Parts: sequence; structure tokens; C-alpha cells
Amino acid sequence: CGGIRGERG
Repeated sequence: CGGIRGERG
């Protein structure tokens, strides 16, 4: 789980 936001979402 990441993409353009690698932490939680």
C-alpha cells in the first residue's frame, strides 16, 4: 500500500 502516499492513506 503506497502509490503517491507511502504511510497509511
